[PDB]
Amino acid sequence: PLAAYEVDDSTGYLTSDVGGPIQDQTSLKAGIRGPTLLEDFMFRQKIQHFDHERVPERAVHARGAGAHGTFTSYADWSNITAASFLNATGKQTPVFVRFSTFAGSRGSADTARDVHGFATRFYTDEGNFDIVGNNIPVFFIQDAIQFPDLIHSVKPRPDNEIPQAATAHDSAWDFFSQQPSTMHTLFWAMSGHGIPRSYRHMDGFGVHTFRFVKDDGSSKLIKWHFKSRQGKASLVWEEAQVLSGKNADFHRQDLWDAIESGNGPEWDVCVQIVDESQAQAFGFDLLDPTKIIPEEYAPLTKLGLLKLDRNPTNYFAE
Amino acid sequence: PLAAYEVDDSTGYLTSDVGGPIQDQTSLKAGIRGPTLLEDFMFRQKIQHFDHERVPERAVHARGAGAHGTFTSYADWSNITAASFLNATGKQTPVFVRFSTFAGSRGSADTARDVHGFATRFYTDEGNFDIVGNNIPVFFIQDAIQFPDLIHSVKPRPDNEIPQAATAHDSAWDFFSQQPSTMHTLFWAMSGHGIPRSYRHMDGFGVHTFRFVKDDGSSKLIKWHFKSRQGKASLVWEEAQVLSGKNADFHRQDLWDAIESGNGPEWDVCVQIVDESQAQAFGFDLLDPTKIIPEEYAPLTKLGLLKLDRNPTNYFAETEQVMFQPGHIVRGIDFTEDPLLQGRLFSYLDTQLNRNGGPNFEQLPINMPRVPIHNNNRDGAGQMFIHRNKYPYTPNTLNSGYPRQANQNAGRGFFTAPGRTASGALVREVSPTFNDHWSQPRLFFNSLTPVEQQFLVNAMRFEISLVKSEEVKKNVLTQLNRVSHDVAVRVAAAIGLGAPDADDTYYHNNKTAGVSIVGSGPLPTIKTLRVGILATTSESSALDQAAQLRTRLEKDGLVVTVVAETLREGVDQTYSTADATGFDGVVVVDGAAALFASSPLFPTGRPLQIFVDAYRWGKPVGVCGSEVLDAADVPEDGDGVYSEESVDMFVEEFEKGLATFRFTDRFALDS
Amino acid sequence: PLAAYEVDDSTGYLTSDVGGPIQDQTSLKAGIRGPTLLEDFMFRQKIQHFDHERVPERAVHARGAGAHGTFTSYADWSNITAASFLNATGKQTPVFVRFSTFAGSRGSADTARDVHGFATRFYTDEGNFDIVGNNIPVFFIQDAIQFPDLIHSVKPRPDNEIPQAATAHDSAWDFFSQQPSTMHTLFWAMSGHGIPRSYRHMDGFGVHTFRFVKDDGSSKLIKWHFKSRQGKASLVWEEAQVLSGKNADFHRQDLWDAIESGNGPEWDVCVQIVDESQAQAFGFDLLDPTKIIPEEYAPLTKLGLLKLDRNPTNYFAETEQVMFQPGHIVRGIDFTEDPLLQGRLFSYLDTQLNRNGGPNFEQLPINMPRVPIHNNNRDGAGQMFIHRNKYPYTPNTLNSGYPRQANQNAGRGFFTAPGRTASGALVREVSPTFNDHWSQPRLFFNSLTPVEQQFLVNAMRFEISLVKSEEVKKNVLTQLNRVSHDVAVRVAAAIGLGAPDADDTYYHNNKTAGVSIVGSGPLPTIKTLRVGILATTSESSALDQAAQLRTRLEKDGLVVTVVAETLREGVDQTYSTADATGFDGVVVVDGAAALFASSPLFPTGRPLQIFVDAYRWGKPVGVCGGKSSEVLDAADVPEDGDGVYSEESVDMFVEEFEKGLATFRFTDRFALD
Ligand code: HDD
Ligand code: HDD
Ligand code: HDD
Ligand SMILES: [Ca+2]
Ligand SMILES: [Ca+2]
Ligand SMILES: [Ca+2]
Ligand SMILES: [Ca+2]
Repeated sequence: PLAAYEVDDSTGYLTSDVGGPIQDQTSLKAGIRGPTLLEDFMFRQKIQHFDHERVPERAVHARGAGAHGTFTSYADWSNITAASFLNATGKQTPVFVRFSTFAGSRGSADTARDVHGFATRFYTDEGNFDIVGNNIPVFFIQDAIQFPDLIHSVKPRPDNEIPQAATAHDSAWDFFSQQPSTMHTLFWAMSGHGIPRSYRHMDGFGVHTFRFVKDDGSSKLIKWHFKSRQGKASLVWEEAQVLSGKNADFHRQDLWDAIESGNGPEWDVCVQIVDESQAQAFGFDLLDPTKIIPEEYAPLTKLGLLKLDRNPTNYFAE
Repeated sequence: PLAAYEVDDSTGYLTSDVGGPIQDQTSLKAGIRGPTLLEDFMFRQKIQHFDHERVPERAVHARGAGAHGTFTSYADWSNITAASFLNATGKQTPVFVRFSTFAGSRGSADTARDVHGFATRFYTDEGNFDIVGNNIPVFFIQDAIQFPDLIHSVKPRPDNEIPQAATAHDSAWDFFSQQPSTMHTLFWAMSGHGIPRSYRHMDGFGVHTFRFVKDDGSSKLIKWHFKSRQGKASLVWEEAQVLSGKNADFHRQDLWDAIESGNGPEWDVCVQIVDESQAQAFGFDLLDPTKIIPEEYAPLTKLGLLKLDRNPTNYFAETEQVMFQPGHIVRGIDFTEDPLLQGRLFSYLDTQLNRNGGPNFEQLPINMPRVPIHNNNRDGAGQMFIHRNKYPYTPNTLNSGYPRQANQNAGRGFFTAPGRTASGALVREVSPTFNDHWSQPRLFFNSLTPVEQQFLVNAMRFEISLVKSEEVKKNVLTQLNRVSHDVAVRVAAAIGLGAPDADDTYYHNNKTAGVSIVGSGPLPTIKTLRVGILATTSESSALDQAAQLRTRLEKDGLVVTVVAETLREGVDQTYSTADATGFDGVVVVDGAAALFASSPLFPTGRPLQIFVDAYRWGKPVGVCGSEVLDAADVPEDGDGVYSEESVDMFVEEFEKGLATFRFTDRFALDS
Repeated sequence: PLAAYEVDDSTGYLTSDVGGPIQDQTSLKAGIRGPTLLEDFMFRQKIQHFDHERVPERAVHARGAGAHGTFTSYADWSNITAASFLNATGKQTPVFVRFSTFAGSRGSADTARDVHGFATRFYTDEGNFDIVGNNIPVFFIQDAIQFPDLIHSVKPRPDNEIPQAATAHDSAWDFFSQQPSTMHTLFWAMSGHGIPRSYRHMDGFGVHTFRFVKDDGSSKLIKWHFKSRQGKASLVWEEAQVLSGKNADFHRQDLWDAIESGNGPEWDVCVQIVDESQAQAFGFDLLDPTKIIPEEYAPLTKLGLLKLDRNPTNYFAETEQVMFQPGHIVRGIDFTEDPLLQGRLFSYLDTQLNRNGGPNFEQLPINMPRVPIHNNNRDGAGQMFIHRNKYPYTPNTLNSGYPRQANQNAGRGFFTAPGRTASGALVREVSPTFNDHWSQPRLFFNSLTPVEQQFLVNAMRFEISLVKSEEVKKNVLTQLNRVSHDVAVRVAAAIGLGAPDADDTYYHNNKTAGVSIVGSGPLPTIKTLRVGILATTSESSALDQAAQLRTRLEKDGLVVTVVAETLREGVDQTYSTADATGFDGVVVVDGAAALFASSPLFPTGRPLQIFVDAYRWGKPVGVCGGKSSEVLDAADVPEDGDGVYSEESVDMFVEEFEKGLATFRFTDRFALD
């Protein structure tokens, strides 16, 4: 899929980045027990590269894992959207999905109690389309300007950076109790949805109401739901805690393994669709990201199938 | 110490970074249910800051914690070094220390099995001096150019980034078995030194040989040893694994708490001093960073006291941003031709460009010296100075020749030790003097106690059983067998391979003092150690028992946690949150016996699990007030098991057990 | 001012950045003729710093210069604005100003034909307030999203990066002719405003309509005008070209020198103030940044005095690192729905990440406010603060609800003008109120003097004749013709095409005051102006004459350069380094007549060339001593010419000459169509 960018090192002699053959195992020295020379460009190029390997971790969702796959549309959905990747029965579009926790830094445990990310890229024939979602269909806060307040409160206390990957401290609960919009997501995070059994055993939600827009300009309001075909399952807390120590990589390993064994996970990509005129028809505001539309009021339409079936080649690059 | 840079926000109205009062709770919208406006500068300034909060983590030692303190010189050391911070009895120099693991990213657990960093900055009156050390005195490799090979092999496999913070995978053991220089550090890491009980219960080492240089130009060779005054202690592996889940912040929390309670950790800062002529006199090469000098050949000299007694105010600003360099050297110290050291000097200057994003990293408060800076460095992103000198070149007349050159005879300049010399071809060759990779690993192993040796074998059994490649596993056995046949036999047994035939080239029976943990006697202090008292709210007698135990234990500086089903006055923690990993000793109060015989308030069996976990992990355990001990299957006649009606008799016994710290008779030995 | 951050190196021994004393003159080597060692940290720290000295130049206005100063309010302006720096008679606020060209990179010439920047920071007691203005009151385009298009077309062609600092190429005029909104600014840039005599002799404008907002919430619409107290003056093009070679630093030197000599430049900070209800009352839309309000409709109110009087200590730290934003706004001021202004607000915050390489650019000394900062911004690369508040989130109880929210009713908060409103579809559409691109360019042109109109026509003739594409040139003539048929005809004559037939839809005869340079009368002061006295060492009488003139002229605050073949006491520079571009007026002492009639000491004919150039460029020129005919005749300058002086009397000469310096340019020396 990214085959054109791949670099093969299964044969050949070591070179610099500019294709000059070199060695990289002993420094150049003035004598056999002597000081290392500044003119050793072999040493410096390799070590400079190493010194600069790291990049800033994501500001949130720093801990996560990804895979390639394919989306397949079940129908021509022109009746509800102009979107090209949905415009034909059987039409296939490559995807890349990253899953994650939320609070922890990039080496923290998969099985922390947290909100989880579920971010999907569709490389469509009319441009890249991302749905940047979570495993929980509502968010803590009602205005983006409050995002750093939330995140500051949930992340470790900033004098000592304790505790890692956890809401179980004064600041997070101070914020929750002072900012009551948080109640809905908090309840989700305190349920089993906070400790899913695997990325494969959770759903994905766009959270926000979006619009589907036809070529004639008419629009309808939608919510994205990615419904797991593996079922929904969770850990118990006292198991999660031990797991975080015994295998911090549990979720990424579970995903890697399922894909390698030919059991790549699948979701049904669904939307709830309602009219513009129903924005306040359900006893709340569809602009409010802390609310769900109960399925009794609006059923899921299944748009197509998302399957992940290919692991990355280089984790960092991809 | 950094007070000049502090910002107080305990009062006042919210402002922008340019002092304009604002709000930050609602976006500006076109109508009350409308879209957000581009002209909302309050939103964009706040969210832009947040968007850019993170900086790259350190390439290694990414997981760490720091503290401020003071170094105090014991003497005037002018007779061995010109170093100003060592030039008078009682002379004090502020320090900042960062401790760390090695392999893991930010957020990974403190109690991974790893090498640990112990990096110390002395803000001396003649410049910042850094000693960038580890808790293990030797390093894996013999040439800096191999560092990215070592690190790639030890860090997660790069297709899937698994596993985190662990050498327990094919690539690490492939490298170890192909690069036998790694044997000595590997044996250390597989010992209890890989899982210290805290930062405070480990030593620090400079690893390399450095030079002490006098004002008269003469030099001697030295090793730095920071010797803990809290004593040395370790976890056991099966405890550490659980701890990594239950509290990833265990070490940083232990350090923070010790300092906050007036129990700041101390080390004696020591050196071995030997003559230049003794570079090759001890059966190995002093330039070789995989070798120690046995203390039998060269005793330690105590130079002064290092104490940490002040926690940082902002972790990111101070701990995350502290940028250590072995290039931060002062007059009176010099480098050696250790090819590992040599290359570090390049690396630590370059790498801060990555972390800081620009060349003015030394201007961050935590990096600033405590004396005036006079040089012709200029410009660069993030330039914080306004330089008055508008002729920043040498030689000049238009600034009257300032700044003036400093050197051996002027301005207390740094100078390269003048006796130093180089001779021969310009070579990319390894000295044959480096070629013995096995003797000292065997020396180390020999110096551990029988049960210590078992722990090390068992760590290797654990890790090597997880290596998938049969050929790698065989290659590992080949190397271990060159250190010790018996080690190779015992680890081979766990992995269903045959050990190769004994190969006695490097076998011997010698021992060296000071490397064993379990052999180093009882801890010299038990202050800060954690006692969990397991009690119940269902009996008032239980709480009285716990309260009375608390009073007597806290007198002696122990941190006491009373556990019960629910919180109330006198109870610190619920059974739901309690774990044996959180305690150094565990006491059950007689009155709570029924609990150890179901509840919606904690997981089934939790109270007895704590007690049983603690026992099996080697901790002092007891009942104060045989019923409990039976249910636990813990023998009343066990060393480190206590059973007393009287609180005073119990405590007096139990505190002896806390000093012993681990009862190693509880662990099975091979054959 | 920024004294707290200053570093003194007038004494002491060289140290590293961490205070360890070192040397920095010889590398550490393995032997006296051997290789350099990696362990040489003295080498590496010094060279690393050097390697990383440079930062990205500004995306536009890369070429500029700055100074510190003070603003003094003339009144309590509470009646029109809540702004604290304007709230009392005599209230003083420190300022920093950077002036600039527009298109050129760093190291391009000050005296390119260009728009010029005039960016002012007020370090107010209620936060930093920036007015990021230009010397031309209108801009090329009507929507911020078009900025990169404008800038791409005006900057050098991207295959070979030619030409530098010039709109004189195809791509620029392709854009101008296809985007007629550009006409107004174009006409300005093609006038003398495109080549100002100095930063001190130009005005500053905010360009956009902004709002003044009172503490009661009512608002009015305003334009900022910074009016020079030095007078308005320009170079001529043929002079500016040579100057760009002889002294690329002319404007920055001019400004530096004026400040050092106690002649710091001043502006009256003014506004036009009109009602919200007049947004569309003046025959165009006040949201449209390509329009002026003619001052006949809305006169200037003088708010206070801006004076620049202190040069920077370190250019890079202060001038290069200053990071202006229109988003640096204070209570009492608000934005309008100017779609150009609207986008700027995003751009200036984002672009500082590129220049600074990180998010903490407001912590640079030149960027810091002069009041306490209280907020929950944290971390980021280059973080210079150590925050004590360990609960940086709102709402909190754990820091007792601090910091507190500031707004209209509490803590003197910024607030959006509450009368402000929006209505209608969410559209990517241009208001039809914006569609007249030609009438105001015509108004501007009408308001110039005849010779001034000729200068503008000639700048257009110069530039358009360098446009290679025939179709672009035709398209340019089309747009010019919609402003003025006469302009189209006259520019067309130079390039060998026909003008299109007159198209009178936007023609008119209206004029407006205060936009003309050559019409704005003699300069109000001649202090700082430069007089070159051409003398000779061959006659001791010539130097005596030069000395008498110097004394008389310096008394009146002129900067006097005595020029001769070689330096000595009394002579400031040699003919070799001297040029007419270096002077506002040129005097020959008649004792030096023989020079004007070969030397290894200067290029052939240099002395006469300086006098001839000065005359042809419109400057006051003269011969002092009584014998003028040999100099004047060699220069083909008529004794009876305006701005040509010939007196024996030193006193009489100076009195006359100084009136010529105030007149500044003698425009009778230029041919009209
Ligand atoms: C205004 C700030 C802010 C707000 C209100 C949101 N986040 Fe976000 N989110 C970010 C700021 C952002 C970010 C800081 O911009 C991140 C961090 C790394 C990145 O690329 O974007 C991001 C990361 C990001 C990731 C990781 C993507 C990946 O795997 O690389 C996911 C899945 C989400 N977020 C999901 C959401 C959901 C479902 C939201 C609520 C509906 C949400 N975020 C609110
Ligand atoms: C040529 C590469 C090189 C080699 C041979 C070494 N290291 Fe290193 N070390 C680095 C390159 C590196 C680095 C990548 O440059 C780091 C990462 C972040 C930094 O600031 O320096 C660093 C990090 C660093 C830290 C963390 C400092 C802190 O707390 O901020 C410690 C304690 C050490 N190392 C100690 C050692 C010891 C005792 C070594 C063997 C004697 C050693 N390193 C070999
Ligand atoms: C949306 C893009 C864009 C638009 C429409 C404008 N500019 Fe701008 N301007 C920038 C994009 C920007 C910038 C790229 O963001 C700069 C470059 C460096 C910086 O700090 O901001 C800038 C530089 C900047 C400077 C230099 C500031 C300094 O001295 O450091 C001045 C004086 C102006 N511009 C003035 C204006 C005027 C009076 C405008 C029309 C009314 C204008 N700009 C429109
Ligand atoms: Ca907290
Ligand atoms: Ca591996
Ligand atoms: Ca062109
Ligand atoms: Ca950068």
